[PDB]
Amino acid sequence: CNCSRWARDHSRCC
Repeated sequence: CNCSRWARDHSRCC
């Protein structure tokens, strides 16, 4: 997932 540091979106799948 887009588990980047600035994960603003709902895709916080980390």
